[PDB]
Amino acid sequence: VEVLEVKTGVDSITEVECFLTPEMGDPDEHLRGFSKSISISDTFESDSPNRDMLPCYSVARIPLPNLNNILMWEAVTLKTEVIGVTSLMNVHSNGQATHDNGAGKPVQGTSFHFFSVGGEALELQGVLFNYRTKYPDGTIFPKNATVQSQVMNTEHKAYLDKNKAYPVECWVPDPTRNENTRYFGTLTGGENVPPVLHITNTATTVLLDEFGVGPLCKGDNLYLSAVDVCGMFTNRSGSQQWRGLSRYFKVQLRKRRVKN
Amino acid sequence: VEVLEVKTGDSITEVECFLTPEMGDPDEHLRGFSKSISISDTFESDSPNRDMLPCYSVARIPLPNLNENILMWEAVTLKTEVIGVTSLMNVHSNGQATHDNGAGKPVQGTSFHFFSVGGEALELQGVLFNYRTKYPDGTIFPKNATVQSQVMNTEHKAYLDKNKAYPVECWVPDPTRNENTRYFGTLTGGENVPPVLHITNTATTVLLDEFGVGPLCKGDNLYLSAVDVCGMFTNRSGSQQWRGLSRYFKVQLRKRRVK
Amino acid sequence: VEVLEVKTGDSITEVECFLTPEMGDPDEHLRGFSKSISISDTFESDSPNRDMLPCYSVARIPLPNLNEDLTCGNILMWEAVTLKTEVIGVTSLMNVHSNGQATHDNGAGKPVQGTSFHFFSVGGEALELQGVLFNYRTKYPDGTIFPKNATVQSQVMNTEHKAYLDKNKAYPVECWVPDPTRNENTRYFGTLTGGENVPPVLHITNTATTVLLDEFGVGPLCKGDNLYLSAVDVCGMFTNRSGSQQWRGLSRYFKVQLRKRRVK
Amino acid sequence: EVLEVKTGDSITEVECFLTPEMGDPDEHLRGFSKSISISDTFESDSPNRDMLPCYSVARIPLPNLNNILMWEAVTLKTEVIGVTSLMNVHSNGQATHDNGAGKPVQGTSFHFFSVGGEALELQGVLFNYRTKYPDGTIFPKNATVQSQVMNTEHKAYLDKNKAYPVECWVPDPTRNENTRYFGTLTGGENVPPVLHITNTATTVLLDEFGVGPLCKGDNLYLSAVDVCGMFTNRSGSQQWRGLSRYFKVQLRKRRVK
Amino acid sequence: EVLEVKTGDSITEVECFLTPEMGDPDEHLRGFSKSISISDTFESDSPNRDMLPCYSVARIPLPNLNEDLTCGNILMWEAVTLKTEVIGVTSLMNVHSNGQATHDNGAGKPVQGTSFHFFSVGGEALELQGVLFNYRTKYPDGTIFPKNATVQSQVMNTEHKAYLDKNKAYPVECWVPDPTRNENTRYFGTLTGGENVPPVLHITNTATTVLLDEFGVGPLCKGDNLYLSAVDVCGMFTNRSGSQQWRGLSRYFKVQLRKRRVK
Ligand SMILES: CC(=O)N[C@H]1[C@H]([C@H](O)[C@H](O)CO)O[C@@](O[C@H]2[C@@H](O)[C@@H](CO)O[C@@H](O[C@H]3[C@H](O)[C@@H](O)[C@H](O)O[C@@H]3CO)[C@@H]2O)(C(=O)O)C[C@@H]1O
Ligand SMILES: [Cl-]
Ligand SMILES: [Cl-]
Ligand SMILES: [Cl-]
Ligand code: NA
Ligand code: NA
Ligand code: NA
Ligand code: NA
Ligand code: NA
Ligand code: NA
Ligand code: NA
Ligand code: NA
Ligand code: NA
Ligand code: NA
Repeated sequence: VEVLEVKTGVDSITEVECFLTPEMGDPDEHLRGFSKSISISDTFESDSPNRDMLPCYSVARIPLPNLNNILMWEAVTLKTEVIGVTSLMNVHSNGQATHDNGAGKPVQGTSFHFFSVGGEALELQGVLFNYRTKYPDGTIFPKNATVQSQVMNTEHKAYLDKNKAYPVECWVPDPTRNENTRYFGTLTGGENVPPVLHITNTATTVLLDEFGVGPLCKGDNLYLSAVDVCGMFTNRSGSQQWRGLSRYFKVQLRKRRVKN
Repeated sequence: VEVLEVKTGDSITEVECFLTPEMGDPDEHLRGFSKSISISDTFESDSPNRDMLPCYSVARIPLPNLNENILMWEAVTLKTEVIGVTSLMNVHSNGQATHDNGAGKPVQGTSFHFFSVGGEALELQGVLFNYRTKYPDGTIFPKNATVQSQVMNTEHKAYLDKNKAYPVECWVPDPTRNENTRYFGTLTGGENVPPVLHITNTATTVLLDEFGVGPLCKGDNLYLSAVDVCGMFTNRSGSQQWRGLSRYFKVQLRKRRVK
Repeated sequence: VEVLEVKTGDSITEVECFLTPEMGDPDEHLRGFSKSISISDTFESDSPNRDMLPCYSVARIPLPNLNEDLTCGNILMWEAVTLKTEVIGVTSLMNVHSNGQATHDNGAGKPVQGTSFHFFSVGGEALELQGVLFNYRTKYPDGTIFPKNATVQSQVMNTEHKAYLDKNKAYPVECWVPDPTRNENTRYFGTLTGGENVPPVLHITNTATTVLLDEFGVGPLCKGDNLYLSAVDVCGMFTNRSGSQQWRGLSRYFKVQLRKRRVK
Repeated sequence: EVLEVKTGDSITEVECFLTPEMGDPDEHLRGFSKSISISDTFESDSPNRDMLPCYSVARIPLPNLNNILMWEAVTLKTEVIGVTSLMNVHSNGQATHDNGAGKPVQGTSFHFFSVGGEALELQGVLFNYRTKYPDGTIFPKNATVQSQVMNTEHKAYLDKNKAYPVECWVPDPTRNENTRYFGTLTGGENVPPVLHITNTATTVLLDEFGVGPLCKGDNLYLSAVDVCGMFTNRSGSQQWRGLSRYFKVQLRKRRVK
Repeated sequence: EVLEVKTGDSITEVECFLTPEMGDPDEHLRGFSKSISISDTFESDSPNRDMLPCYSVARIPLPNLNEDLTCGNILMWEAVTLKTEVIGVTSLMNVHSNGQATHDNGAGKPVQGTSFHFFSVGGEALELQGVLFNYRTKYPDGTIFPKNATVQSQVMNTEHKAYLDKNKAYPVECWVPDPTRNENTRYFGTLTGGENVPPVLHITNTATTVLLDEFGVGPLCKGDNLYLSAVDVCGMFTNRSGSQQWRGLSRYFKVQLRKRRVK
């Protein structure tokens, strides 16, 4: 692709605004946004997580206005934030008291907050904590796993092309690809780490690369991806479940002429 | 709305006030505190009492009347901080000794520090931890909740239009709206989180957007909103109460011509 | 007053001061410490002893005398432009051998830790205070200056509680904060870090300067050729072998550069 | 003498990944060390080879160039590959409390990377100068008690994989003129990993004179350590866990004399 | 009065390391203190010398200036930049010897707890002010400590002025840089308190600190001597018994200097 001029004038810009719901496992009709309680295998050989115990990547493919030496929509800016951060102040709903007569233990512990904006599906590389883990039917996971899959097995390449299917723990953005995506993520690990969730409508991320070029939307499609595992909820029994929240996206795009 | 020139010269005004916290105020001695926390045994039986629920604070401030092609007040800058941070050093008032012969456990745990400045009420989106929570009479809460309310139900839209009414835990700023408000908040979660509270009279936040335009005050009203849940106080017994503090606002406004 | 030009040439001066902490000093051996903390039996009966309450520190520093001759429509005032500051004696908190509480069997003593308040201000007049009470039913002791006529509203904001930091070892830290509605002629800075296990994090350097000018380029203007310096440096608590806990404070160094400013 | 940058055929890119070398104690445990044991005394400290993480290195031949031209490394993009794998708290872990999830990877971490025009230069520093390092490792020789603080005899090059233990070597700050290195040790028994990923961050490798590493013999050297913390199994036993590191380096031709 | 920089042997570099001085309680324990004992009463605090970490200092001779008689002006070496880091950070990964398990079957507790990381570069000795945790502490023979201590020594006794002019002598816990002096030194330090604080140690050869003041002048080396000072108490090592020893690491310094004419 030779990238040529940006179009200007009123008709040259469009906006996408939406939210992506979290896909934490949803183990019953009352527990949207939560995983199944987390149960521990007695060996690496016997690790066999149920589908409703595994958070997955969220993805949306957003059609843009049809454009067609062609024009492509170029993603320029992102505003994003996590929706519902104050819901984590519910310390009165079958939580585990943190001491005798105390309030319930807030959601805390391992978190993964991730978002991406691209002109095509996010490209994934598989990495397994334990290559002998048996992933469940209904999920898309690294196949033909070997012990090398615990560090780097280049066979595990996939596209984030289905919602509620790609387990978070199996897949990361492939840093060897993703030229046409901008991605951002943070894993904070530990059973007691505190969520720190900032909200504001005053913050913008610029999506242009060092050449001044943003993601270019192939086929006039914008891909948005997210994970917002906020931590674990500990109930009165001591059982723990992942808890996720939705993510808001607002993306500004402009028409860009290319030669491909 | 077409935004035209800033007036110069009579063209400026300042709003200064404090917003008191609304933590629940369970009796005549406990302004700034909630009721002590109790925990349901199931999600279906979660039924928090009104005095156990911190709520958003709001003040709707009349500005000097304009226009008897009009002028509007434009909010340009904010100074803000939390008032009374040192009160949290009281570790001697019938708290829970941290060990034998020790001082009382200080206020700590989950905090939410939030403020907004707008030219109209803050727009809210409801999100529920547990959609089966029964919110109490005298609060304004997400109605017709479903399990999807635990992640995003677009029916739950409201305005922060009443003080001591909108519980913190079931509402956030709506990021799909609020074009005419600037909002900022941080939730820090965990029972052992230490309050970290900074004070200074030297820090200013600019409220202009990327086009150089601040909130424009509809009807010559400025809306200030806040939450400052600092953490929980632990009583000798182990029972825990939310503790909040007031927030200072100083807003500088200027007259802007609009069509 | 209208602020006019800065004088150049005899036109600058420097104040260098240390302010000692006022933690309560319960006996002739315990400068820098409070009395050990005692907890009231009921919330209503909170009644801290004076020597248990850290107080704000203040010094008023006389500057070189200005306006010795009759002047017409204008005077000079010293304008505070820059500050260097840090906490003096941070390494003393490495004494983990002086009859503290072992962290575990055979271990070293638990270091000073827990709730801290580090605060400083520079002004051309006393720091203006607003009272806020944790518990409006607390009985504050003789020898302290505390919010009077307390009501339940005092727990969040009672505008009756206005004071000046105009006496050392008198205004309890827990009762008073800088009044954000006043202090036009002071620059203040503070951080409360709350929690019994909070670690002190104390930085020292002679390479860091804070500029005291406001957005109009004007620093504090020293009324009567006096500079007001205020501080609190509650570093945390020391835990004795018995488990009893005392606040521990440290001194604060101040270096302020001032220039002569003409005012109308 | 460093002269002008060539412009125009003047650039090349290296992209690769370095796998971690944590000890690999059996055919199922690539990326992990042996379980960590505690010798009774410094005198008895004799760590098993499989318990010792090592530095990773790759030597990458570049396009042949030859007053000569050298490849100059200008920019780096890097990140840790597989950070989400640490979400597996359901595999032979130790419950944090009754009915809880497994304790996640936590505790001491070392995240380190370097880009140079020659092998990374190492200085040995020993926690305990009496440690017996095992056959198959390359370690500080003729150790003395001064090796616990600084013994200038302990100089080496990071010139072999599965060989140089992390705990006894650091980048030599007295050398490495032709390398850029970056590392963070985060200690503590319970510290939580904090791992950021993004394809939007670039590190510039030029020094204060505008000169990057110059690749001797048209070879680029990449080195890494990514000990993420320890995995606690159901018994309470702990193993180091490491992850691979991605590198993308942009290079340009530079004339030198 | 500082005049122009001389250009053209107008620059020199100092590169060295300073070893830590933690107490070295026996022939095997260089870099460690004696294990910490606690006094039976506050008044009876009496630390042994080998329990007390001390400040490190080196005085480095520079190329001799002013060999010929000069009239009203001399040259001085001016320190302009510093590169520094802690040497041996990975040694703290030895959790496999002589330690106390973190939990049943776990690895040894790592070095953690109170740290002090400090460095200075000056054209003369670092100037110190004494502050005592406890004025009734008996400091041991072989150390240089605040003398004629009074209760005011617990907060600020201006008697307690010293120069960091001897290695293995000035206890860390007794002394800090004197902010009322040190015009001709640049100093930097951080105390991180608490028994469980985790070390966070960064290394890189890409970071430079500029030593120039707000007038563009660095430390000026009196008598062509450069003073480097350091403390790097990284935390405490815990033995199986529970006893705890301070552990320190060496510090690397690289300083660039230029010749500056002065009146
Ligand atoms: C900050 C504060 O007020 N702490 C109190 C709390 C709170 O007021 C309460 O948790 C807020 O919801 O209450 C503590 O318990 C007292 C509370 O239960 C009251 C209610 O009337 O009763 C007190 O005990 C009475 C007892 O009920 C009588 O039978 C007896 O004659 O007198 C007792 C003493 O008045 C409880 O102490 C609490 O720990 O939650 C006390 C805190 O200090
Ligand atoms: Cl479940
Ligand atoms: Cl009780
Ligand atoms: Cl093993
Ligand atoms: Na709540
Ligand atoms: Na695959
Ligand atoms: Na107090
Ligand atoms: Na609703
Ligand atoms: Na000491
Ligand atoms: Na009063
Ligand atoms: Na998982
Ligand atoms: Na050697
Ligand atoms: Na090791
Ligand atoms: Na002395």
